[PDB]
Amino acid sequence: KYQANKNSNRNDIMKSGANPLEFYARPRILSRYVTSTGRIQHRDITGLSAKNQRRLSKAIRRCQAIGLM
Amino acid sequence: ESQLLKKIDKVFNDETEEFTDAYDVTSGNTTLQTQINNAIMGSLSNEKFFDISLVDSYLNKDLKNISNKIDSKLNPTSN
Amino acid sequence: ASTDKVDPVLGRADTPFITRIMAELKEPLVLSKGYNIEEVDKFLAAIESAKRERAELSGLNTEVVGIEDIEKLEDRREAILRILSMRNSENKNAIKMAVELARKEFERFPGDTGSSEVQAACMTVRIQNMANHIKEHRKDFANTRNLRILVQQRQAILRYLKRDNPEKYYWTIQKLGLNDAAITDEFNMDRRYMQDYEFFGDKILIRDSKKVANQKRKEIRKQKRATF
Amino acid sequence: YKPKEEVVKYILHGKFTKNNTHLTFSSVVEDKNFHKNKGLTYNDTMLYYLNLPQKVKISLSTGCLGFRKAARGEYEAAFQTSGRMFELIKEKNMLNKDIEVVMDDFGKGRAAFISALVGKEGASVVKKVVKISDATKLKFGGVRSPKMRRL
Amino acid sequence: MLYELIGLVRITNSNAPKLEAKELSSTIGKLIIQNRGVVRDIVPMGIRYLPKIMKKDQEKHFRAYHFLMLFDSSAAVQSEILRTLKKDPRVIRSSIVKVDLDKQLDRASSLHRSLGKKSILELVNEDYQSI
Amino acid sequence: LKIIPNDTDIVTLEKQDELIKRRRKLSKEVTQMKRLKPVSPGLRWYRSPIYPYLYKGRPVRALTVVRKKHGGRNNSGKITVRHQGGGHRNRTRLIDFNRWEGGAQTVQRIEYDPGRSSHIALLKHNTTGELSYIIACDGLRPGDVVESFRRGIPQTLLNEMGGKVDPAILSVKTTQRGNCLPISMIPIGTIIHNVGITPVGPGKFCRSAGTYARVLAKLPEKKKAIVRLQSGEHRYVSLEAVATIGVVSNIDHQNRSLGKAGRSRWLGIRPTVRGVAMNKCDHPHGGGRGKSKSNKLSMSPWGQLAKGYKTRRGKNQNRMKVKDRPRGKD
Amino acid sequence: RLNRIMFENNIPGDKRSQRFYMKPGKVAELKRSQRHRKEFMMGFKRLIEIVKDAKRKGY
Amino acid sequence: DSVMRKRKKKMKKHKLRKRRKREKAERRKLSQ
Amino acid sequence: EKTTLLRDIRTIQDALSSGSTPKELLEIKQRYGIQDFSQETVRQLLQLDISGLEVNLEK
RNA sequence: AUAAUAGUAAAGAUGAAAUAAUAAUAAUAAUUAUAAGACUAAUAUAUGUGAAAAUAUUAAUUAAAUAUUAACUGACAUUGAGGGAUUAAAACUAGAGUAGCGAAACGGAUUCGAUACCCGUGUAGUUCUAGUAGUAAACUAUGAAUACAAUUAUUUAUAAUAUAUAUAUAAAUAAUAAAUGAAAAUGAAAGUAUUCCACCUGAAGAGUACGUUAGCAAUAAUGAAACUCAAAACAAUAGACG
Ligand SMILES: [Mg+2]
Ligand SMILES: [Mg+2]
Ligand SMILES: [Mg+2]
Ligand SMILES: [Mg+2]
Ligand SMILES: [Mg+2]
Ligand SMILES: [Mg+2]
Ligand SMILES: [Mg+2]
Ligand SMILES: [Mg+2]
Ligand SMILES: [Mg+2]
Ligand SMILES: [Mg+2]
Ligand SMILES: [Mg+2]
Ligand SMILES: [Mg+2]
Ligand SMILES: [Mg+2]
Ligand SMILES: [Mg+2]
Ligand SMILES: [Mg+2]
Ligand SMILES: [Mg+2]
Ligand SMILES: [Mg+2]
Ligand SMILES: [Mg+2]
Ligand SMILES: [Mg+2]
Ligand SMILES: [Mg+2]
Ligand SMILES: [Mg+2]
Ligand SMILES: [Mg+2]
Ligand SMILES: [Mg+2]
Ligand SMILES: [Mg+2]
Ligand SMILES: [Mg+2]
Ligand SMILES: [Mg+2]
Ligand SMILES: [Mg+2]
Ligand SMILES: [Mg+2]
Ligand SMILES: [Mg+2]
Ligand SMILES: [Mg+2]
Repeated sequence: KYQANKNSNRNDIMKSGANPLEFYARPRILSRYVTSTGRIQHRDITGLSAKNQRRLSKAIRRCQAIGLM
Repeated sequence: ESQLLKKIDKVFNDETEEFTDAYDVTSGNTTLQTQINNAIMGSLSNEKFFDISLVDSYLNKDLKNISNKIDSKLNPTSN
Repeated sequence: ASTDKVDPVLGRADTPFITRIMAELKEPLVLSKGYNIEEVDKFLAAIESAKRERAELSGLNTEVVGIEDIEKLEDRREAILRILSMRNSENKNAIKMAVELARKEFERFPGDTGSSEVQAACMTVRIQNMANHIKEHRKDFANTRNLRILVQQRQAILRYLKRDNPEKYYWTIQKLGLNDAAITDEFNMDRRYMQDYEFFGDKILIRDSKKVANQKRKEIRKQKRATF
Repeated sequence: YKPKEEVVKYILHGKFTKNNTHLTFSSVVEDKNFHKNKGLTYNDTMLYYLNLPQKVKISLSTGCLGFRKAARGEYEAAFQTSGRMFELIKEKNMLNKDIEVVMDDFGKGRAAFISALVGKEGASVVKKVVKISDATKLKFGGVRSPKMRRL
Repeated sequence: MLYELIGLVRITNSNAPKLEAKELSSTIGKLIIQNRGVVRDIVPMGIRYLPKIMKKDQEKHFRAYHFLMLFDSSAAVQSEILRTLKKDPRVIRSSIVKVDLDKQLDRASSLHRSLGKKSILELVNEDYQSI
Repeated sequence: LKIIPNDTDIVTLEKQDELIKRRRKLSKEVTQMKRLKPVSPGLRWYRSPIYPYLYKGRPVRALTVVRKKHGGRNNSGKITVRHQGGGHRNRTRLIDFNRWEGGAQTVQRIEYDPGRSSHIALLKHNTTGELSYIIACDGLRPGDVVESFRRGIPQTLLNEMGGKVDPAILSVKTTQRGNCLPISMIPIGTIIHNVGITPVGPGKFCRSAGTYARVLAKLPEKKKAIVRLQSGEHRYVSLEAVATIGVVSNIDHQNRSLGKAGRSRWLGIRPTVRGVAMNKCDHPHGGGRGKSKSNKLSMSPWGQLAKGYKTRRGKNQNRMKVKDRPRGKD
Repeated sequence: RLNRIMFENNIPGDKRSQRFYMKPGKVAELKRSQRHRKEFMMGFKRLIEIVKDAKRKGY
Repeated sequence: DSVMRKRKKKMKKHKLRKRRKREKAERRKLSQ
Repeated sequence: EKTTLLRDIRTIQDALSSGSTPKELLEIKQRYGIQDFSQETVRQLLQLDISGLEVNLEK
């Protein structure tokens, strides 16, 4: 019932403090915040702040535009 | 163009390493050591990347003043 | 008709002060972020001297790698200069430098940034910039509104200056290129103005079918015939 | 060097619409003198190996089993046509190579298709499937769809 | 203005896959330097296949060599560089992103700054002292 | 007292970017209609596009010939084409449809040619200086540089290796308006004009004002190409046939409005008399008391149906024809 | 596993929605209503958890 | 106002529009 | 001009150290009105203005 | 929508059915490949931003934007009649464009009828570029500014006790005490006050009629009186109905 994934809390780069937009050329890192099909998880799932989520989605969508992801 | 061609040859040399972004590193102490050395030892810094204090000492004669002071105690005064 | 017409937005054409500031912003070797060429060059020379004699004195036992090519050091210098060159930066920096110059040329004493004349000079620089922008983005209605507001604010401060210190008021408005009417009449940047002063050099508004204007024009231009 | 064609895989594709269902069966085929030919380039040849051609062998809809008008799209009709498809695979004896399965839409026939596949009906065919996936079509914007229905 | 360019270059004549990246980088670097500009750094990313079979000018593509140039120049030059890249058949895709400079004059490429190293000075000091 | 910042220091390409923006503005620019005050009833519906960049002087005499007026009459002296007659004295201009020579040529001016509907462009070769006339495309203005590659890519680039085929700068050197190339080296989908039929023949199709065609397909094995013409017809053409990039100038020529019969008379158009107004011995529609069409199917004076009757029919049809024109679809 | 993938990617509901067109205003109102209902359900879950805990501890 | 009160005016405008549609020729003749 | 401050300082330093004292030394002597050459002369020539503000702030 | 292939007699639309689709390469299902003209999945809450209309596919150039202290100016401010600018759909005049959707129009069906709800073919529109016009349930049905009034929760930025996430400010959103109110409710206002600017004096006639101004045109602004009546409305209660 209380199975909480705190390993993700410890090991997540985004919640560390780094700027999500700084990773726009890292499809490997960004792929850990998208579904199998490529959709972006909601904030309730990702756990990121509002600012971090907006920057992360912004970076992801950009990566898609450039074609690296 | 000389720098351009030299750096291009070095980078696209096969023997040179190439970052694939497939692995990850295990985890700044050297940078902190440089900064703290420049923070405390000031104009006496021997590090490659000195700070503005060295130029300030030059324009103030502080370095030359101290150098002649110590040298005058050493060779003339035999101390 | 025989009086003088001054644009409330741009003022008299070819104002010496405005053209001089624009020329200053477009000189051979100008840098951004407040780096003057003489200071940067002599600072780099000081850096080289610093390293030279520091290595020589601390390393009386010769441990120095060697002397570096003067051409290589000049390459470093040109690198810095290309980084900091003004014409390689934004126009934000240009407006900032122009505002600095205007402040120093209108301040009553070193450090006066709140005097009405200095305020007016800074808003004049900003108005020039936004007018240049609108002239290429004529549909930018938000920025047109901002420009209108800024021009009206300049009018407000200049009216206060007229009410407080008339001498400085006249001095400043004449130096800028604005006349007392352009400072003391209603203004809206309407299509009427924007066509009369040819903001884009094109027609913007149409007249009603009533031809009374041409009627009076010709009835007063009948001088060639037997009228007066 | 002369052209020759041999089948490498097979693909079974099902589109389950709201009014009807379609099952198609195809063979992924490959030539082995194509690479023997000289002068080719690695990019071209391997692009071909990612885009092998396919030929349709069996193709049947629900109408071949006597279902007409409203009966075309329904659970039992899909079950029957799927069973007939599997009997066709068995009888034309193309079960030796590997099989793949793909499904395109979410009509009433979706459940029936795989119920037949994993039931006693498709017991023989299921033994050769290794990849199961869906390839439904969606719009990231796209063209406007018809208006609301005011039923 | 500092600009970060990410570029994908076609791979042909597999004998020298990096030859085309080399040539294109040389050309754009010459453009930048002759246009009163300075390339900050060029770093390759390696041979990597594309997420999808990507098509340009009726030519299929599956893999492309990736490279990243951080260079300082003006808006006009930036534009022309972008238009030349878009024109060039040697490039499949490319993008330029402005690297802000109001806070710091020295900014490392997005890749190192993602690693956590925020300055070319940091990189060079690490190379000199650690290695 | 004089003060001006003369330190332009424009970077090598910044001039190119500046002129690119200027080209964009001049392409955005539009053309207006001349409308005179209707002090007379004949001026009320007289509209004509005005191009302020056109050249007001005379043409080069060495490139013109006097245009002989026939009046619609053939070598027997009888009217064979009606409604054609007196008009303003004119000279025909020897304009080039082949563009064999090659090399770079600068457009000196753009002129009105009364013998056609499109404007014409005077050219001067950069190396030899010979003058020539060609059809001006839409964006052509005095000052531009054009070239023809009908002979082929030049040795100047082949030996220099800079613009040779290996880096494939030829694509961007080709798909630019004004120049002339074979369909073989024109890419698919390009809007072209002055299309030929044969590898050695002049440009024949898509030659009037505002007209263009599109390259739809290439067939190297059959040495052929499929082009869609302004009629909407897909047609086979020789793959090594001529074609120029860009639409033909004077797009607005169709919005012009002659305001009076005298203007048609000047242009050389005599009145047209309807068949119904005639007598039965004349046009079949003739006869009948009052206005009457006589229950006669609309037809020419010589008994040929004038509504939908395909005139080119039977064995003698177009051998080079993939698809017919819309024919009422539009 | 296929069923779970499509359910979690909301492929079926998306396909049902895209069949017909809806006005942007109606789309917005539907989005707001659905978000409110989900928010309310989460809050109700929390309150019920509090009730269960209080019962377990004797309140 | 309430939807009822709005309908009472909606009918007004509908009748006005029918009016202006049916008096088209007369209005044209009067206005030349 | 055909020369720069960095190379000029290099030339004067080389003259001070080795003692060559060529025609270029005289040229730069009139270029900066420096009748004599020494480390003090170099430092004085390259003096910065920031020191003045520092001292004034201290005062 | 085009062509290639291979494969067959159906498919595709309906609550259920029929018109415009289909075996003569021969249709839907399938894989390639060549095109176009709209829109922009998830993130996402319109959170935030903008004066409002509006705004969430990628870069760029330009144009302003938030908080602290530093200095400066020195009441330069609020409101704002007349005016001015912007103003969603739908409209209209010119170019291009027209895939999908779709007023009208013609046919299917359903009906006692069905000038409709359902289905087919689809014009004008919807798109871009120039412009004209200035209204919508243009709504928070709530004009702006200033000084104040009792409490809880969350998120936001910045400020440190100091071992470190425990501490301080303000901002927004939710629920309330007072207060107000016809009540529903509002709750930093629809409370306590102060200065302005736009409106209201019963329905109905009527935003109609006649001038007038403006627009290419639709149409917009301004806007009246006869003859009638004791009517006409809002909140909240019980119910009876679905
Ligand atoms: Mg003001
Ligand atoms: Mg059904
Ligand atoms: Mg339809
Ligand atoms: Mg005729
Ligand atoms: Mg004629
Ligand atoms: Mg006629
Ligand atoms: Mg006639
Ligand atoms: Mg007669
Ligand atoms: Mg006869
Ligand atoms: Mg008759
Ligand atoms: Mg009311
Ligand atoms: Mg199909
Ligand atoms: Mg989205
Ligand atoms: Mg909000
Ligand atoms: Mg006032
Ligand atoms: Mg007003
Ligand atoms: Mg809308
Ligand atoms: Mg139109
Ligand atoms: Mg319909
Ligand atoms: Mg308007
Ligand atoms: Mg109205
Ligand atoms: Mg209203
Ligand atoms: Mg609302
Ligand atoms: Mg307000
Ligand atoms: Mg205000
Ligand atoms: Mg109360
Ligand atoms: Mg009250
Ligand atoms: Mg009240
Ligand atoms: Mg009205
Ligand atoms: Mg009520």
